Amino acid sequence: MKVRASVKKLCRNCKIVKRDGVIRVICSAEPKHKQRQG
Amino acid sequence: MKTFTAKPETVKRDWYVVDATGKTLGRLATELARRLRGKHKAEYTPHVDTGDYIIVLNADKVAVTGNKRTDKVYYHHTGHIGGIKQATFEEMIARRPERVIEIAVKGMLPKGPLGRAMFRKLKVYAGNEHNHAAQQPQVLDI
Amino acid sequence: IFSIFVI
Amino acid sequence: MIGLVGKKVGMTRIFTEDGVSIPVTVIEVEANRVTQVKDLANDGYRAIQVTTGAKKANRVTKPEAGHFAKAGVEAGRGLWEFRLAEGEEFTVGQSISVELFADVKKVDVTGTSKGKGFAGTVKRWNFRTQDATHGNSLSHRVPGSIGQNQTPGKVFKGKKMAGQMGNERVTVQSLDVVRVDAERNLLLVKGAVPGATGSDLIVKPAVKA
Amino acid sequence: SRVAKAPVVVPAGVDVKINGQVITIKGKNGELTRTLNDAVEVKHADNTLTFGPRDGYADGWAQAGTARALLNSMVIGVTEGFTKKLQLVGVGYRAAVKGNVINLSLGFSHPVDHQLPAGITAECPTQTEIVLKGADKQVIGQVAADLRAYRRPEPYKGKGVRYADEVVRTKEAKKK
RNA sequence: UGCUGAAAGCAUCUAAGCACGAAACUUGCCCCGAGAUGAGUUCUCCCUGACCCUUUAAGGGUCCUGAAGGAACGUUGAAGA
RNA sequence: CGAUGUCGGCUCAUCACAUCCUGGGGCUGAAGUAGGUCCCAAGGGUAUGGCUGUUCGCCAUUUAAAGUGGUACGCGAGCUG
RNA sequence: GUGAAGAGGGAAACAACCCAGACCGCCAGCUAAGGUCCCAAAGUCAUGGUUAAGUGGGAAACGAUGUGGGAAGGCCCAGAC
Ligand SMILES: CC[C@H]1OC(=O)[C@H](C)[C@@H](O[C@H]2C[C@@](C)(OC)[C@@H](O)[C@H](C)O2)[C@H](C)[C@@H](O[C@@H]2O[C@H](C)C[C@H](N(C)C)[C@H]2O)[C@](C)(O)C[C@@H](C)C(=O)[C@H](C)[C@@H](O)[C@]1(C)O
Repeated sequence: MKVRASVKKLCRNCKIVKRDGVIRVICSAEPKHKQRQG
Repeated sequence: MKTFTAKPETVKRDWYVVDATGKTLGRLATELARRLRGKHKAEYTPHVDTGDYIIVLNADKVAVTGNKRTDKVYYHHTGHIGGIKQATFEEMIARRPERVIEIAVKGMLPKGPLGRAMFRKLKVYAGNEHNHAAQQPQVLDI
Repeated sequence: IFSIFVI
Repeated sequence: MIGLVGKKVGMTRIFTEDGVSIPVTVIEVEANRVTQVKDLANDGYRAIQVTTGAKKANRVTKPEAGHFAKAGVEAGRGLWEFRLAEGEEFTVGQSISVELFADVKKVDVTGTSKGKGFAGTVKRWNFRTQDATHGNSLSHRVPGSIGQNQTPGKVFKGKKMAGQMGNERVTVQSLDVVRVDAERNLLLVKGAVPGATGSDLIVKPAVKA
Repeated sequence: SRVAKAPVVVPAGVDVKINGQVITIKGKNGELTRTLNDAVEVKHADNTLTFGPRDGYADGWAQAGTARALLNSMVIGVTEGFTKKLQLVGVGYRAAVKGNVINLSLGFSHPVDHQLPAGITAECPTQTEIVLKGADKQVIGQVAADLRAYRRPEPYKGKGVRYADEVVRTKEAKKK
């Protein structure tokens, strides 16, 4: 998954989630859009 | 005329029992340390142990606040090669729980020789009863 | 010286 | 399980039908007689305490003797404990023979290493030896640098240095058991165990696979 | 809220047995089961259950909402019972079931033999299908999850342990 | 990476709750180790005489006694400066 | 500045992690073999030679790998000079 | 302005910052800065709020349904999201 400092939705299906202390991005269509360190 | 001075040869002392259980570690320590140093009497004598013997039960059941329980550090060094060991709060309570309180007040008793001596008056038992019936320890809150 | 060192 | 106390008589081969030399240390294992049993009641733990040899009466002290007195005496060389684990033994000089290892395939063995007394680095720690030549000035087997500079400004603890070597515990582990021989008190384990000929040995079934 | 605030029927035949914070519920099939709650206030009476915040927990409601939801699946659990349904895909992919252990052949150099936990039982319509019924929703999910894990469906020929309501990727390879 | 799951009728590994998870961590293996002054435990052995003084107390001393054991000495060791 | 021996080698090291190998992962323009990249990981391991004072670098040939740095560019009351 | 040529209290330790200008004695009292749970003198003080991060007790562009407050607006039982 991509790590980055700025994370943001990519597809219309990307979703954004705050798990543990960390901000994330989950895409149900496109694995490339997973993101952490947000 | 010089103001009074406690004298080791004739200090009172007396014993007590305290229940760690729900009590929050440290807010507990405070009073232990205070009572351990004698700061609730004619303490009036920095250079003399005037505190009370006081024993603590259920140290394992001691309480903490915050995410402290899994995040408090507790470090020490073996004096060796590169031997910086550590152990988390829960880890401490797991193996020799009595430690948590012990070090927690040890840090709040003074400095050096006397200080070390004050610490000897505190008996910290993991469990519930204690083999000190003979001292006839009187319970106290806080 | 020388001076030996050288320099 | 438990193990026993023996004496290194030591080292000889035994040849096999299909022509192979099996080097074996020969451990003499006279019967071990339990001098004491220990229990969670008389605090602590579950262990047995054996003795094995034989000792001169005039050498056995009052206490040692009185201790042997409880249970079948005949004071032996010394005493040794083995921790227990759901096996049980009554003290009346139960006597445990080499019988114990008939079915054992493993065995660990512990001696007291031969005494080298000194060594210094090179022998003690396999330190490299400086140029024997090439201008070296009085620094051929010396240890060379032993620290950094100002910033540690000290030598760290456990630095490898010259000093006492050997004449200490050391055990070996694994060691196939080649032969078990009661009414001969022999035990041939395959090859090489620590300590010198004659010295005392403790063998236990191996803790590792 | 909403889910918390909605009620929940207790269909005829079910037990329910609150005791402080410990609900327990028996029905037709199913080993009853028993949850714990915390900043929730569970309220019986009626042919229903109702959940609401307890004074002084800012976490309330969100807690009640879960609580309601959990209890619910217990009712539905111990009554109708819960689903499952996995299917193998890939040459040489067998499944057996001896008693309460699935015997899978998933192209490894050894068997696997996954032992079912407690309140869950398994069947094999074909060598390439596994349906496992059970009451405890949390666990039934887990076991299928475990079963899928032995060979998560790879995206080139879909081979491996599937759900059935799954979606499964599939990408065009691209030699080379 | 998951299961279950609300806050947010949905979705969601998480906020409650549960499962996986690495040569790192705590152990398991080997060695040291009660100066661990927080100086621990267990077994065994040994000593069962008289008498005086003062400011009379963990007081000082006289005669008898000299244990278990230890040490010294000697012959010494695959132990050792 | 009434003196803080300065390059490389040798011997001995010791920490950091921005990880060379080994371990665990996500993504892959991941079929497989095998790569790429990011995340986690510092437990252990981490080349002999030719040339040159070299460090380095080039070259030969290995290896799972031949890691980057701090330590008075570690290491003259240890050696080499 | 201070140190230099100024001690004292505060700033953990810290000429140069903060408070303050030591003629001598005092086991009196009131304050300044700075503080008042323990080391450690003095509030585990009162009332009303905020933060859940050990934030408080190191750092930016930038990222984000963390969370408190305010003004205004859109759609809604002719059924809104
Ligand atoms: C045999 C007997 C002599 O020793 C040698 O000659 C060694 C071999 C010299 O090194 C020789 C060899 C060598 C390499 O120094 C190591 C060379 O550089 C110098 C100049 O002379 C020394 C040490 C020199 O010191 C060095 O002098 C440098 C100026 C500075 C250095 N310091 C910063 C640490 C300092 O130690 C120096 C001056 O002779 C020391 C002074 C006090 C003396 O005159 C004393 C009496 C010496 O003659 C002597 C001890 O009797």
